[PDB]
Order: sequence, then structure tokens, then C-alpha cells
Amino acid sequence: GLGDVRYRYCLTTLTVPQRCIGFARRRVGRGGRVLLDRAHSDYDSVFHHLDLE
Amino acid sequence: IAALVVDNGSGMCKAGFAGDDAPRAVFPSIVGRPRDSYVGDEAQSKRGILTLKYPIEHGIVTNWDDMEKIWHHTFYNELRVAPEEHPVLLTEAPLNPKANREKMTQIMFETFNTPAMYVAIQAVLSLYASGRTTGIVMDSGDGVTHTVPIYEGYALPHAILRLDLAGRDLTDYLMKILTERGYSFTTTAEREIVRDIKEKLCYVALDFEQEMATAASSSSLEKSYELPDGQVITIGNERFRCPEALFQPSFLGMESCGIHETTFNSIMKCDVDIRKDLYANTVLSGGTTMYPGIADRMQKEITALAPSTMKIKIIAPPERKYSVWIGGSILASLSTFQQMWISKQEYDESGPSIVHRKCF
Amino acid sequence: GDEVGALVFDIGSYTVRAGYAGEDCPKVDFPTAIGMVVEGPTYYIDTNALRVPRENMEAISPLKNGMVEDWDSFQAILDHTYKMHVKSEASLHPVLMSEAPWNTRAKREKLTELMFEHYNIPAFFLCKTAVLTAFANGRSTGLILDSGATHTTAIPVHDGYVLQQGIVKSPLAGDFITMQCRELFQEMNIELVPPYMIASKEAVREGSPANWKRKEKLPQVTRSWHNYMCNCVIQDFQASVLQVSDSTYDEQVAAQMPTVHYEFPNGYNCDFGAERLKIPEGLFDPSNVKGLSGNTMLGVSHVVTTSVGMCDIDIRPGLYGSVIVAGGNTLIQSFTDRLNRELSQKTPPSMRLKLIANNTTVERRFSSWIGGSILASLGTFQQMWISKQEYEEGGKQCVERKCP
Amino acid sequence: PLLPSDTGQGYRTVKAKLGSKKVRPWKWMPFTNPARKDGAMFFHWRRAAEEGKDYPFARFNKTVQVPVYSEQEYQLYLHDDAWTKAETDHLFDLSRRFDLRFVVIHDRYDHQQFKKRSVEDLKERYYHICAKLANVRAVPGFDAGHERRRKEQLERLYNRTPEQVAEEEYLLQELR
Amino acid sequence: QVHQRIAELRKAGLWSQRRLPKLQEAPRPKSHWDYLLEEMQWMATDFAQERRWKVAAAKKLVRTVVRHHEEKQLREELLTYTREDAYSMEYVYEDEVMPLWTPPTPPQDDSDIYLDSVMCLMYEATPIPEAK
Ligand SMILES: Nc1ncnc2c1ncn2[C@@H]1O[C@H](COP(=O)(O)OP(=O)(O)OP(=O)(O)O)[C@@H](O)[C@H]1O
Ligand SMILES: Nc1ncnc2c1ncn2[C@@H]1O[C@H](COP(=O)(O)OP(=O)(O)OP(=O)(O)O)[C@@H](O)[C@H]1O
Repeated sequence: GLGDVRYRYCLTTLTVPQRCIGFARRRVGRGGRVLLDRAHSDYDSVFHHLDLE
Repeated sequence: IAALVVDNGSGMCKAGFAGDDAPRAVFPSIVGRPRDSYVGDEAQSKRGILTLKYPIEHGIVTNWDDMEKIWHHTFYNELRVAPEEHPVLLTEAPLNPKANREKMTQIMFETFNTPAMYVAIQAVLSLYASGRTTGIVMDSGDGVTHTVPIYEGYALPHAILRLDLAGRDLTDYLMKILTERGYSFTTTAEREIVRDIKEKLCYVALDFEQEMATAASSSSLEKSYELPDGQVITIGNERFRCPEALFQPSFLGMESCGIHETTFNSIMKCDVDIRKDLYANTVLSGGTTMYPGIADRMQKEITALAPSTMKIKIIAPPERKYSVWIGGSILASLSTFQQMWISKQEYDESGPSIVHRKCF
Repeated sequence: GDEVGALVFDIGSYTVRAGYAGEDCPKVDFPTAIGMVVEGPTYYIDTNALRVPRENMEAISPLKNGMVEDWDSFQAILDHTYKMHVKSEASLHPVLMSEAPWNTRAKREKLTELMFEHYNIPAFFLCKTAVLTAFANGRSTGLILDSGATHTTAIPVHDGYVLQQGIVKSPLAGDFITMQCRELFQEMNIELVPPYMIASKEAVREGSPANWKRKEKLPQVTRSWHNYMCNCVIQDFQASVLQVSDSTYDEQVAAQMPTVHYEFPNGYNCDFGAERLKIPEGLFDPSNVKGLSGNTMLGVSHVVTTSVGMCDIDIRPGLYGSVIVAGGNTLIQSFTDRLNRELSQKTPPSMRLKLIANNTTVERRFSSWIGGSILASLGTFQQMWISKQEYEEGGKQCVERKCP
Repeated sequence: PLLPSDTGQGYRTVKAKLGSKKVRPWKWMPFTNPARKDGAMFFHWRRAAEEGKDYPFARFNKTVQVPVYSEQEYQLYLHDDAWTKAETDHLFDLSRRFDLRFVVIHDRYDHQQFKKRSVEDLKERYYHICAKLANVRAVPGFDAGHERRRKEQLERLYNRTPEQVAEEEYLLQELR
Repeated sequence: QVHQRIAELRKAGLWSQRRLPKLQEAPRPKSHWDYLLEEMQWMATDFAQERRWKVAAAKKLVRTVVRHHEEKQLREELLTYTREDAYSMEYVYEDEVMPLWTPPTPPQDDSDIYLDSVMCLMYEATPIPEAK
């Protein structure tokens, strides 16, 4: 495939709602807003690792 | 402590605190100017001395400085609370132009310095007040009438329809017919008298021809009404001739369809699947729907139009006129909605388009 | 700079679509057909005015094969749109319009002249529907399969430009389905009664003769208007009942499928079986259609393959790699699945066939308008407007140069 | 799959902070775009403090450089025995308009006022002209046949019937 | 079988149909239309994402309202994230930083070359061909 990086999704964790939120991608909105684009997985239930020892 | 809810209409303005069960202050939206400015009832009595203008027409604001004075009066005099201390929620008519939203947001943030604000569509607020997920809302206020289908709270813009028949036209028509019977109403005072008569007496007939025959023969449909001067008048067949214009616009001289036909067309315009739900969750709203007996006539008409296998069910709460404001009052008090506010810093960084980014 | 207060129009043989630039869905969508009464004539345009019956009223449309023919009717339509739905002076708003891929030069020139001189707009621009459809899905290169009311066409797009040579047209479209439905009803001896004739109806058992009464107060209407109402009823039936078979039509297998229930305005209701599948099969194999033995007609899949095969070889992998489906007629149930099966079977294995998933009404019908809004929103696009000062000289000269 | 958009809310613990700051006024204003030669003015939403600043998108107006020549140059250097001057001028005008997108150029090329040409021929002619002009312009101090063969081979592969594809697949697998 | 597959390789004829030659090249820098196309792609993605969020938020609010009414009767007896995460911290991986999709930027210098969808002919050159 083309293998571009800006179209990639990766696992991430937020700080305030502290939890792994599955695959996500960062993007810039219309005016200045920075948004997170979230993908889907059938293992979404198990992704709550946190702190990864 | 809580936020404010302000609803603007062509005929009446309604303001109150979120969580209350009824608006705290209701007054007519008129601005008087010398021949300082005056607003509401104070202008109404002064209207003999003053010149009057209406800042809203057919649910669309047409003069902004007058609207600014209306909002200033509302807050400072009627609510007696400084706006900068409270969040403010606002209402909007369907199919409103973008420029109106942007101008409203600019005024609200810059002139009044509100810390946060939101804008909602009146039809969806009425649906919230009813407490249903999918349905079609019939809205008929003082100036304009709309039919809006909703699917899980998402108003389908392309299926929406509009109609320019409302209470103002009915009051004028009642004046016309009452003059034609032999009375004399010319100026705005007699117009208010006629509006009071319309509100007090008129009702919707279930079968127009049978009621016409009854009024032709029987005295059992006549009434009397007392004027401010202490003299009395007689009123008869006019009682149900006026509201009938809703289902027969030809009386007013307009080549338009009735409210039932408009609702049926709006329902048919949507997707095939969701039609079943819309028939069973039809909602009425606005002051014009307060006529006694309207619900049964509507049900009969739509039953005649709709397919036999469908189930039709009209909904009309007793307080439906304030239902639009009640919906906004419920929404603001919710917890999850708190995250939907537009903050002042967001307006500063982004600009008025932020309203096109959030208020849905 | 992405928020210039521009308007975007999209007009088709079925409905007119208009809205504000930067919005996500068209604001207003009303039918293109209008009523005209002679003695200049008088026009009744919107849905409310159209339903009311009247004497000597005829039904007309300004479009012919995707190009404007009745300029007076078109001007009336634009006047109604502006005045009623937009409620703002045209002189303030730049306008963007869509056009058919094969629209000729002279009609483009006359449209530009009309807009600039009569409506006095400040800026103007024109684009072709295929490109806007490609933009809506975010593709610069792809193949567009459009099936509207009039024609079913395949248009290849590369780097945002339409390849004129590759365009292929077929007449099998919604109107063909409507004609097939009329033939079916005539075969079944079902009488079609438009709603305006019915005064009231009673419930009747399935298959029994209808029971209804006529509105005595109706003034006599013309032929075209009555035919148009019948066509509206048949269009509703199309939307409700028809379905496309996953495989090639087989009478024996179809006969085993469950039936469907429909009720006409006059209260008549009957159950349809294999007939609801046999009809749409025409779009995929016109040869076996009764009364159209001419095998020169091409099916949808064959149209796509022929259109792609006529383009430059190096681009063919790009076209097969992004196929976009658009148009109202594609909304028929199971259409996309049959198309995908056919294309995946017939395409060479070496190419990675892919179909863009957009199977919903709003984006399937309003794709061109959405693309137009997206294009008008772009900040860098502001350089490309045609201005009134530019209209003076280059309005005729540069319009040829400006919009290829 | 959803998407969370940033927000500064979820509570009203921010009664302070927000109550001590005031927004910068905005404005609906006109602006001038340098990329437009006519000087037309369009209206704009912008912060009122930044009036008069040039349009920040005009830095994207970059053109592809295509040579030019006069009658004397075409007289001396670019004369060819299979192309008329008008045909070459049409080719170069199209190249300037469409930015050397040769597939689009071949699509829009007038094939009836001028004899039909393949895209490889257009590329060859354009490169020859540009190379000779650059060479002359230099102070003292492409391959069409290969592309044609490649495209012919691709065309031959494309029209391969499915049984031939299966036969090739079987032979390939036999070689592991 | 080896004589028959040497017959078959002389059949399908490496001289006939099997493996192919190189593509040529000529460099060229980006132009205005390419920037417009990239901006169009970004805008289309934004449009779709916004609409979809829009539907989801409406549904959630409606469900909350109906459940509030239900709770009122019985008494008779995920879509946003904080500002700090949006504009601070880089989500470093440890053992690099995650990307960000921003709108195009004007060229600081003539260094960005125009690329395309040749696709089939894999990109980047060939270092060692035969002695042509
Ligand atoms: N039975 C009734 N009770 C009260 N008002 C009635 C009744 N029948 C008609 N009306 C008229 O309804 C109008 C009040 O409607 P309402 O308060 O909903 O208007 P609004 O909010 O100004 O409308 P809009 O938002 O559509 O511009 C008044 O003109 C009143 O005369
Ligand atoms: N839900 C539906 N199911 C099936 N067919 C439908 C549906 N909605 C519309 N159609 C068909 O699509 C036609 C309208 O197609 P569309 O909206 O693409 O028209 P258009 O773009 O205005 O037409 P044209 O390009 O030919 O002028 C309708 O006449 C009907 O034939």
C-alpha cells in the first residue's frame, strides 16, 4: 500500500477521562478546532490497559 | 444559579430560568419610538402617543437594533439579572439563514458579554417537551406555520415545509366577517378586542356543512360578548367560520393547501421506513393550535388521507403553547448538555462560525 | 477566507436543489415540474401551488436532455427560489451552479449573460456534476456512475477534470422503470386514480374492487397534469415495492420469495410477487425486455466496463480503484450489491476493484450539491470567481477559458 | 465509531476566570486578493484588529514554467517537417492551461482540426521543443519507443481472456 | 515436466506476456491546482466527520431526555474531550510523536515535487539495470 502516516490510526489514552479510547487519529477542524477521529474494532471492550507497567 | 431561557416569537416573547415549569415573564414584542424607546406593555398603552414597529416577521428577525433593545429590556427589566452572570439559551425558527445565526451570536457575545450560549430549533424543543424520540411536529404561531419531521432528534431539512398562514391572518379575517355582519372595527383597539373575541369564543367544527345547517336553523350555536364600553354584541356562525380557514385557505383568498394536506405531504416526502412512526407520533404546538376540537378534526382528515393499514395518533398537551419554552427549560437542566455550551473563549478564538460548529 | 457568503444551485429533471455555501445539506428541495397557464403566461411553481387543480393548466419543465430549453420558465423558477426560499437580494451573494457534462458552449454563454445582466449577481462560476460528485467523496480521480430520471451515464474523472472521450450514455433510467410499472398495471387491469379525484375511501378486502367517491366540485383539468399525478403515484410505488435480484433473474427461485403488500390511494390493495423483481432486471439485461428486442442497449455493468475500456490504459487502474455510485435511481433495494457482483466478476483480476460506500438517501441524491458546497468553501478557490468587471470583457471570451 | 470534539465545559466550576476576560471584537469586512488581476473585493469574517493584511492564501499561486518563442525562433530552430506552427502553438497553449497533464491534454486536443496524435507523440514533441530552446538559450559552457512498447504490452495483457490467466497462474505455481 | 515448462516459458514467451519494463520520468514542482485538490480532500473529510458526529449527538440527547421523563414518572411514589488534551502534550510513544493532519502550507522554497497515481509501476528509481 501507499503507507502514508497522516492516514494512520493508533492507540491512545486521554488524561481527564483517563482510559484507553481505542484506535484514534488526530486532525485539524474548520476554524482552529483540533479533533480526534476514532476508528472501530471488535476488541474495543478489552482495550483498557493503562500504565502499561 | 441556573441558566436563562429566552424564546422569541413574532407575537409574544417568553423568558424564564432553566428548570422552572413556566416562563416567568411574557410580553408582546413591540418597540415604540418617539414621533427614549419603549417596549412591551409600557409601549402598548403609550402606543396612542407612540409609533410602533415589530422586530420579527414570520419568525425571522428583520431589524437588529430593535432586537437588541428587546433583549436588553427582557434581561434587565423583566428578569432583573445581569446577563454576564448566567448562560443564555436561545431559540430559532426552522430554515433560518446563516447570517441571522452569525449576527445573533455576535450580538449575544460582544454586546452582553454572556459567558456561554446555545441556539436550538423550536420544533425539536417541542418534541423534547412531548417526550418522544421520533415524530412530526406541527407548529403554528402568530406569524408563520411549519411542519417538521424528526428522526431520533435529527430534523430532516429537506422534508420540512412552510406555510404563511397564522393567527394574525385569522384575526384579520374575523374582523372582516364581523364588520360584514354589521359591526365596525377599524383601529388597533378594535383589533385587540377582536383578538380577545377570537381567543374566547371560536372553535373548530368537526363537520362544516352540518354545523352550517344547524346555525342556519337552530339558535343553539349563538353567543354574546361584552365590550369595554359596556355595550354588547351578538356572534353566531362566525364562531367556526374563522378557524375553518386553517383547512380551507381559499376563504382568505390564498391558493395554498390546508394544514392537514401539508402535514401529509411532509410525511410522504420522507423515507418509506420512518413513515410508520411519524403517523403514530404527530405533535401539535403553538398558540394557533389552542382552538377547541382541532385535534379530532385533524385526526379525521389525516385518517382520510393516510393508508388504511397505518395508525394515526394526534398529540396535543393542554399547555402546548408554552411547550416550546418548556422543551428548552428541560434541555438546559440536563447534565450531558453542559458539555454542549459555546464558551466565550471559543467565540474569541474562532469567531461567529463557531455557532455553525456547535448549536445542533 | 473559507466563509464567503456564497450560494450554490443544483437543478435536475426531478427536483431543484439550493442552499448556502458551507452547509452540509441542501436547504430547499422542490420538484422541477411547474404549472403554466396561458393568458406572457402565468406560472405556478412550488409544491403547494402545484397540487391545487385548475382549468387549462399544463405541466412543463425547462430542462431537455439535461440542458435548458425554456428560458422564461427557468427565469421564473429562479425568481421563485430567490424570493420565497432565499429571501435575500441576489446582488449580494456569489453564485455557483452545476451543469451537465455535455452542456454546449452557447448555452453556457447565454446562462452567464442571463445571470449577470438580469439578476445582477456579484460573481459567478460553473462546474460539471461529475467533478462535484467526485469532490464530495474526496476523490480527485475516479469513475462516476450516475443514474437519474432521464439517463444512466458513466463519466471518468482524472485530476479533477472530466475526460470527454470516455462518456457513455444509456436511456434506461427511472422513466423506463415508470413505463414498466404502467405496463404491469395495465396487465393487471388496475385502474389508477390520482389522489385529487378521491373525496373519501372505504376499507376493502384484499383483491376486491375499490369503494370510493369522487369530488363533485372539481373543475376539469388538462391531460398532462393528470398524467403527471399518475406518474407521482407510480413513483411512490417504485420507491416502496421494487427490488433487484442478487443473481440473474430466475422465475422459479423468485416464485418462492415472500410477497409484499401495497395500497393505492383509492383503497385498492393487492400483493405483488415475482413481478417486483422481474421489472428492475431490465436495467441489468435490457435484451430480454419485452417490446425492446433491440439488443444494442447496454446494461449498467457493461456501460461501466465499456466506458473504462475507452480510456488511456495507465488511468484504468485508477478508475477501477475508485468507483462512485450516484443518482436517485440507484436507491432501489439491492442495486449496489448486484452491481458489485457483476463488476467483480467481469473485471480482470489484476486490478483492485473498489466501490465507495455511500448508500443513504441524503448523500446519494445530493452528492453534487455537497461537492459544490465543499468547492465553494475552499479558501484557495476564491481566486477562480468570475467577476462583473471580468464579465464585461472576458464574460464571453474568458468563460470559454475559465471553466474547462 | 465516533469523534470527540474539544470543549471547555462539562461543569460550571469556571464561574471565575471566564468572568474576568473580554472578547476581541470581530467584523464583517471586505478584502483584496493579490491573485486576482481585476482587483475585485469580497467580504470576510475576521478579527477587527487585523484589517488590511494581505490574503494569506495568495502564496499558493504558483505556476508551472513553460517556455515561449517568437516567429524568429520558430523560423530558425523549431521548424519541423511534420508539424505546422499552428498545431504546435495549440499544443503549447493547452500545456500552459492544463499544467502538462498530458492525459487531459490528449483528451481536450482538437483531433479534427489537426490530425490525430497519441499522447506519446505529444510528449515527444513538447520535450524536443523545450530541450532545443533551452540548449540554444544556454550560454557557452525522453524515449518514445520504449513508452510505446510498454503501453502496447500493457494493452496486450489487459485483453487476456480468463482461461489464459488461469493457464499462466497454473504455470507460475508449477515453478513454486 | 522441465522440458514442458521450458516449452511453456518459451510459450507464454517471456517474449509474449509475463513480466514488464521500467517507466520513464520527468520532475516538476507542485502548482496551484494541486494545493486546491489537497485542500478539497481535507475539507471533504471534515464535512463527513462533522455530519456523523452531529447525528450521534442528537440521538444521545434524545435518549437522555426520554429517560429523564421516565425517571420523573417513576418518582411518583464519549462525545467530547477536555481542552488541555486538545492543545498540549504530544502522545509520545517511547521505545516518536503521533502525526497530525493539518491543511496545506505554502511552499517556503521550490522543493516539493508533484507526485501522482502511477501505482502499478512502483515508485523510486532502479539502481542497477543491464548494460544498455
Ligand atoms: N386559543 C388561543 N389561545 C391563545 N392564543 C390564541 C388562541 N387562538 C389563537 N391564538 C393566537 O395565537 C397567537 C399566539 O401564538 P404564539 O404565542 O405561539 O406565537 P409566537 O410565539 O409569537 O409565534 P412564532 O414563534 O411562530 O412567531 C396570538 O396571536 C393569539 O391571538
Ligand atoms: N427512494 C427511491 N427509491 C427508488 N427510486 C427512487 C427513489 N427516490 C427517487 N427515485 C428515482 O430517482 C428519480 C430522481 O433521481 P434524481 O434525484 O437523481 O434526479 P435528477 O438528478 O434531478 O435527474 P436528472 O439528472 O435526470 O435531471 C425519481 O424520479 C425516481 O425515478
